Amino acid sequence: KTDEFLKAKEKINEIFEKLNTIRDEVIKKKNQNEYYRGRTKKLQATIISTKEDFLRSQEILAQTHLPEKSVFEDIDIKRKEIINKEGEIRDLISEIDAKANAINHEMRSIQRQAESKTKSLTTTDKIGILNQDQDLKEVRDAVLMVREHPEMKDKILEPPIMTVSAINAQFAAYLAQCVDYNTSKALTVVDSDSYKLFANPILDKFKVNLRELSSADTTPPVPAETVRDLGFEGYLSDFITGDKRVMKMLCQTSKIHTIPVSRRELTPAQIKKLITPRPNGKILFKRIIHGNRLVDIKQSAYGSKQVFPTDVSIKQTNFYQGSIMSNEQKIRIENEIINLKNEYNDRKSTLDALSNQKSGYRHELSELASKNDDINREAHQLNEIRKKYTMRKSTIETLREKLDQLKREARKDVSQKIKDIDDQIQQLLLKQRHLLSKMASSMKSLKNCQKEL
Amino acid sequence: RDLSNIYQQCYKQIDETINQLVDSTSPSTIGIEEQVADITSTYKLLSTYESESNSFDEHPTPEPATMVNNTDTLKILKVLPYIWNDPTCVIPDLQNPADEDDLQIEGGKIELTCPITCKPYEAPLISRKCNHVFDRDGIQNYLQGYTTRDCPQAACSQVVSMRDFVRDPIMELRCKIAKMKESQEQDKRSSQAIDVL
Amino acid sequence: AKVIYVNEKDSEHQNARELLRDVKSRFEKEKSNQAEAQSNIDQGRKKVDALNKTIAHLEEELTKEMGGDKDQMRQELEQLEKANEKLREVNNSLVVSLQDVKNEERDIQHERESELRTISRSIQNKKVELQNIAKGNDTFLMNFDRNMDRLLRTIEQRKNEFETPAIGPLGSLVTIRKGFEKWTRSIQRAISSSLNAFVVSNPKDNRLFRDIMRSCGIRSNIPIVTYCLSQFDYSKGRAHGNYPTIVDALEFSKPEIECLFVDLSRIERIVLIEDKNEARNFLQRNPVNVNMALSLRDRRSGFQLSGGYRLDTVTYQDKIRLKVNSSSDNGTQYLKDLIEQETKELQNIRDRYEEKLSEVRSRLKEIDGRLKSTKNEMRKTNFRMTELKMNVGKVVDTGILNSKINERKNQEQAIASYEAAKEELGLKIEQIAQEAQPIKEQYDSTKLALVEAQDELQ
Repeated sequence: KTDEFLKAKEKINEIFEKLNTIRDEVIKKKNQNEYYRGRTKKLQATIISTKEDFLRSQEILAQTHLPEKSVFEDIDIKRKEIINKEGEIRDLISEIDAKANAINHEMRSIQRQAESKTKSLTTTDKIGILNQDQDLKEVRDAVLMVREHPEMKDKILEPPIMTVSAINAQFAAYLAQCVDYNTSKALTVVDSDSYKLFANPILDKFKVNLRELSSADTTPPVPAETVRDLGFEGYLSDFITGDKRVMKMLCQTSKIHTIPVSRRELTPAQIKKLITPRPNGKILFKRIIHGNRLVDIKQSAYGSKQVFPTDVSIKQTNFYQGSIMSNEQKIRIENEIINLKNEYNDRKSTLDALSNQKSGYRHELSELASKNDDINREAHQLNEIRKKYTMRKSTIETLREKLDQLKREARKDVSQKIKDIDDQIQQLLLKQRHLLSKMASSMKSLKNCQKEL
Repeated sequence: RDLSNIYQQCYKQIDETINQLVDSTSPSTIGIEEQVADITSTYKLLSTYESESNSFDEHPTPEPATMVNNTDTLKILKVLPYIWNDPTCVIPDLQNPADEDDLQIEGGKIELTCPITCKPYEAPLISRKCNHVFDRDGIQNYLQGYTTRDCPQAACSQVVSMRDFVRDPIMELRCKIAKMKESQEQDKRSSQAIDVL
Repeated sequence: AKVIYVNEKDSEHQNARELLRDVKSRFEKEKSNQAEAQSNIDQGRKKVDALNKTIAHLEEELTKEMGGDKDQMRQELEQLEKANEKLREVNNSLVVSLQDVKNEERDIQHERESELRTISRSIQNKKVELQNIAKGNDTFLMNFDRNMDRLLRTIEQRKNEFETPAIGPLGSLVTIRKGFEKWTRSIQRAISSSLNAFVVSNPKDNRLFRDIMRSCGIRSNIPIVTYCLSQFDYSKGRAHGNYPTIVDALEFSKPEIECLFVDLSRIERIVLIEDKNEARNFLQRNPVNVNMALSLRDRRSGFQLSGGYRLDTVTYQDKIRLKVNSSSDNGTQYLKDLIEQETKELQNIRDRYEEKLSEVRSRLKEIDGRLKSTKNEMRKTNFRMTELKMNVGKVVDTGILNSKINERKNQEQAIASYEAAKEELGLKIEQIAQEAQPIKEQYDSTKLALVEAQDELQ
């Protein structure tokens, strides 16, 4: 029709190119084969290294490295020793609680012993006289009120039986019969008229007395030192000790101003010097204080100036305390008991000190328990040594169980690909042969077409 | 009007395929004789086609060819099975259609390894009467090129003429597969000795 | 020239093919190496991530039992010691309060024991004084002084024997008149000396009567008061207050003794005026020369007054001070009924003490309970600080678990090293690629240049 056969050749060239591609695949697969042989070299190196590593790591187990049940049994055993620590701690806590309780039980006695030390001599406070009776306790509260009412204190002070002081009760007796005890428990006016200015509370809120002057001829209360006649020893107001206003209080409020004092059991023997009105502005010779008794003399306005007698004795009793008999009664009632309690106080403080020495023994036991717990922490250093050697043992087990899977996988995983390479080689063997046959089969469809050219 | 050398090119194509096969066999291959027979079929069929094409070079139903296969290059195919057997073989044919003594060597064990400087032959060339082989090695320049007598071996069996030494591809082919197979056993044994202990 | 010539040019094909093989082999081998690196890195990181936090989670079950609270569990000691000290100090305060309240209890104890019985017996003493006849113990005749019985019973013999006749102590010459009971409850605090004493001749006798005490065991030296047994000097004022006085309300065995009263120290000038402020009415004017008075505070007690307004409060008690027809035996009805009525005070003031004492010692129960609560808090804090000896005492046994952490850690470092290798290998392959692929052009051209024909030309 058009061209005879020259449009037929291309087949041989195409099959030739396909054979060339088969050759390229051959070389590629061979190179892959030498690549997997390199993989074989790598896995051989890995196994030869890891086998020796395992052999030596396994030999690491041949050393002593002795374990024992003590891995937990020692800690369990020392549980009871730390419990002994706890028991000693609570026992010591109880002991120091006893220490504190004893300290408090002793502080009150310490306060009392200090108070007694202050009370070792003349009254610390006068108010102690009135503790004996209910109405005397009303007087105590009245004393507290006047201490709460200073304007009624600086004008009517506390009772003369309170403020006044002396060497002893017998010397305080200078002021014991010239004024009755009932009058004696009356608050101490400073100047005459303070009575009317400050009477109310003492006589209505509480129930005690007060008094007012009898005369006010303020001159030397007795005619000169010749008054020291019967052996009279001196001046009453100054022989007793107290405030000047207190001293002037009773002068004629209770007829004591003009009274000499003397230990001698004297008497107002001047009676015969006085059969006469003889007032001269004064009523001196009515009353005096002498020894431990008292005689009394009158001077009547109606009388013809021949007097009649009266007398009372002075009691040595619980009046006019500058102290509890100064020493006598206190020696037994307070001093003896408080000195015995001072011995008791030293004994009790030293018994608390011996309790603190018991506490010291168990303080030493507490430091010893902490130190033995630290010795068990040295045993814990040993425990950490053992547990770190168990750390090394378990690490080598981890390494060897890792190598166990490493060898098992590496020995086959990639090495088995030689099957794939072999199959590819078989495919190449088949392809080359059948395609060579195909190429040879085209013959006589060739240029041999000169039948029609 | 002719188109000829395409078929010399296809000759080269089949030759390069033979060179591919000669060293591509896997260690797991069992027998090659069917492969040898198929390459024989293709090679000789292309040889017959060589006459079928040349029948018109002198210039259908032309004169019969009558040429028969008697050329040297046919040797490239003969030997492969006896390389597959074991390394003990010596095979270059030239004369004998069958093995050296038609089965056996028995000729004095000069081997892959050089007779004196005992290394494997790596660049050899053969002479097609004597079978002497050298790599142009320390025997290179004794009396090289003077082929009347005294080729470097005592009491040989002929006077010689100058063709130096010529092509022989058999040499390293037997070495390749033999070394591969022998080293595979060592690899497998060294593996299994330590594999999963 | 130019006969066959360049048929040899196929030589270029050999060099082209070997260059092609070299470049292609390098490219493929190095690409496969990069793929190997990628696969190995991926599989390794998968392997590690399959276990990374599994170990941590398996550890953190018993480890959580001693978990991250470590810091506050350790520091618990600070606030527990604060609690211990605060409990100790508050308990100290509670014991201070309790023992101080007990000190108050014993103080109020002594207060009532030393006063209630003493005063009740003191004011009940008048009944034994009334109904006893026996030596030593109280008697009728103590109204002046305890043993005064002895002195007067001896004067029963001696009631003449001195410088003048002494028929009476003046408590028998002069007595309270019939029916004057409600005036008499304060005679002791009203009059003090006149009824006690005995008469003599004249002041020469000051030393006279004092010491014949030596007869029976009399207690005290006892006064001397002297007036003759006859009237005297009516030439001066004879006083008489608004109410029956100590002149009107007297009964006489010797009627002539009236005169000495007006001459007394004005302790005769006493008039009872019912209430405190009733005496305030008119004694200011001191009518008919009267100066002293008495008044009521209650039917028990009252006041002493003078001048009209002057006031004082004294100790009224139920003593009689005379031999009187209205004797102590005449008031028996009151002396019994009012005694049984007023002994009530013994329980009254006692109750007024113990109700307050009960209040305070009942309050002490709250602090006692709080002390017990703190003492229990002690052991609670002990059993809570036991966490120290629990966690610290328990060795951290995680080590047999942490043994596996070292490899899980260093494997990631290995992956990092392989990643460093890949980050450069993946570009080594490209640089090999730019070496190779451009070289492929040489092979392309060499293959291209094989064309030429064979013709009949010259």
